[PDB]
Amino acid sequence: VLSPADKTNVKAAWGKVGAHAGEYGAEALERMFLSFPTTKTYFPHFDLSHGSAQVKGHGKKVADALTNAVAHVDDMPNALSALSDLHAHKLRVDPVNFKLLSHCLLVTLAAHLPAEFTPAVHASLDKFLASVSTVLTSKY
Amino acid sequence: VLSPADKTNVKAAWGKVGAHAGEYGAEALERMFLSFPTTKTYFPHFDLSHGSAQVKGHGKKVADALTNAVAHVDDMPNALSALSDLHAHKLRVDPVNFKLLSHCLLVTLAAHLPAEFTPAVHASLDKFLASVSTVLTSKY
Amino acid sequence: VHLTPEEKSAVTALWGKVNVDEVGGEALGRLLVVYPWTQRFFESFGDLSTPDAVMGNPKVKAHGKKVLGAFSDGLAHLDNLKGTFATLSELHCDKLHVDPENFRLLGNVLVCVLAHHFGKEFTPPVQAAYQKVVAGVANALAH
Amino acid sequence: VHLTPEEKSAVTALWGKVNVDEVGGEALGRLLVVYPWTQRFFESFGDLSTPDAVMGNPKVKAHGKKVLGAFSDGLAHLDNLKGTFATLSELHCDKLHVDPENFRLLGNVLVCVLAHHFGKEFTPPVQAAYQKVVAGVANALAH
Ligand code: HEM
Ligand code: HEM
Ligand code: HEM
Ligand code: HEM
Repeated sequence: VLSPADKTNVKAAWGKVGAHAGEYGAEALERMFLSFPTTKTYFPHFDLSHGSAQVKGHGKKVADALTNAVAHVDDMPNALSALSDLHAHKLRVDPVNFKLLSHCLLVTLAAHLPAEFTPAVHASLDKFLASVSTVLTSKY
Repeated sequence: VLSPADKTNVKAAWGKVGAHAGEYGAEALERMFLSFPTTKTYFPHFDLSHGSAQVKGHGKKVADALTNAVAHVDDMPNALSALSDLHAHKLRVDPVNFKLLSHCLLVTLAAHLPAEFTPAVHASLDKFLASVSTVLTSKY
Repeated sequence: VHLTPEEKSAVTALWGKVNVDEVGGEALGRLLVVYPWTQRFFESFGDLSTPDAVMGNPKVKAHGKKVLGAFSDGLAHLDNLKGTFATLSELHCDKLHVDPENFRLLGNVLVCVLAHHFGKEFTPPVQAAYQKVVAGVANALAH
Repeated sequence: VHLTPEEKSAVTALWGKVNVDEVGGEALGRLLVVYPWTQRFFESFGDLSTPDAVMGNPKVKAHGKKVLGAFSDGLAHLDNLKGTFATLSELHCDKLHVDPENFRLLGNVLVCVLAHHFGKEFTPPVQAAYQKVVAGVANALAH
């Protein structure tokens, strides 16, 4: 699915993102909620205002899931099984929303990593997120 | 990805389709070309008229690929690797077109298997074809 | 969207033969079975724990009639699908927050249901005509 | 599509700062790299065998300008995107047979390029406004 170069590229971007991972995940969430308001109905009990502690806390969770995915990139189905169960079965998250958040995660990296977000790395990150999304919708 | 019930359901539909497999594949192709004319540009050198020998011959190839996929349902990436290479790398088939042909394959089964195309079997066939499609676009 | 006269003929003739009490329910039901995330929008409908449960569910069947009602209204106004579905659009988009892709899926499920019901009669030309129709409805709903 | 005054303000201010000689090419280029099936539509453009090749390709850059030209024209006519993209629609749909989903992808790539170029300035509100715009263009093209 992912090439060795992809895996290399994704690892590199992760590395540069560093300890901002949580903050960037929260920003991606905000971007999604603002750009694609239909997504907000999955978070009725969240306060989704700017600077929300709940969005921040959640952004960190996302980021950590994604980090666990790159850390186990050759076995994402296994690594992400509980999250796949959660999203498809329990939350019944519409598969289209994964492309929306993936896009906002790309936008968020782009706006923060001038040097790292090259065309090649862009392509690798997109494939990485599509693979994560496939796993998280795989209980469909 | 596919449940045991899915695998059971897909096997059953295949069984009932029987030796019509080739003819049904050709019909699905025709349905796609008529319903979604953008798909025809992948077959510039085909004659795509009704009753075309080329569409018939090609429908059999499709059907045989799908049969090989159900026959090796627990290892479709391996079974379909050459076809994945062909579609993504060589033919550069737009991923959206796989959903179009999948839909027409469902329509074709529906129009031919009154008894077998139950809601449950419908759901299983859809998942089966989405999995085949994932593999065939996996060199993206 | 504009259907050719032959396209219009293909759609109209078949639609006359549609059991408007049932096909709607079969389509909605199948949508909920085939694309189970769509069940999130119908938690008030009761038992959706099995395919048989969904299909036999009186509320699914009842609601399917309304859908099909809207589709029939759509066929009657092919040249003004925008205005026709104006209110249903506000409902699904602004109150229900259904993603528009799901309109396309329901349209395609409907097509599968028509094929199931009419078999050979649901010819590739007839299908092509109906795909134009369900695409038009979906886009109208999505405005 | 209608942008609020603040939405319009967010789009307009940023777009004034866009290098119209370059951003188009970066967006088209990235599209061809990120979604390589799109390369099928540009076999006449020469070397597209590597990312560097695509990005440095003079024809990609040249053609990107026209795209961005059309996008700029789109921003100028938000209330008549339909009529504005009428001809480009016939071209891509009826002559080129590009699937409309690819318009959405190019729009989203453009957004990634704007984010890359403007960093922090490409705020979540600014992004939300641009998504409205690229959605409008895509749908206009798809008519
Ligand atoms: C694309 C990558 C995604 C990743 C990596 C991801 C990851 C996560 C994680 C780690 C959690 C916390 C689970 C827990 O605490 O047990 C979570 C919860 C959740 N996710 Fe996502 N998710 C993704 C996509 C989405 C999308 C697209 C949606 C819908 C728009 C969504 C909706 C939710 C909801 C509603 C919760 C539960 C929130 C709560 O009740 O606290 N997720 N996800
Ligand atoms: C969804 C399931 C699909 C299956 C199982 C499938 C299977 C096949 C098979 C078995 C072949 C023959 C390969 C060979 O002879 O070496 C083939 C060729 C081809 N396929 Fe498909 N395919 C699928 C989807 C698509 C789609 C969606 C498109 C584009 C609309 C497409 C376009 C083509 C083209 C252009 C060829 C080469 C035809 C030729 O030059 O003779 N395929 N496919
Ligand atoms: C694509 C074509 C569709 C049509 C023609 C359609 C039509 C309708 C109609 C006629 C109603 C009843 C309106 C009323 O009570 O006044 C309705 C309600 C509703 N629809 Fe659909 N719909 C479509 C797609 C969808 C999809 C895909 C979903 C969800 C996955 C959905 C979710 C709902 C919900 C939750 C209601 C609530 C009923 C109410 O509050 O009265 N719709 N729709
Ligand atoms: C989504 C927004 C898009 C815009 C605004 C746009 C705009 C344009 C413009 C302005 C031209 C030149 C027209 C002319 O020469 O008179 C063009 C040509 C072309 N476009 Fe795009 N386009 C879009 C999407 C796409 C996509 C996604 C593809 C393929 C994946 C594509 C494929 C082509 C091709 C093959 C040409 C040939 C140029 C020619 O024959 O002159 N377009 N487009």
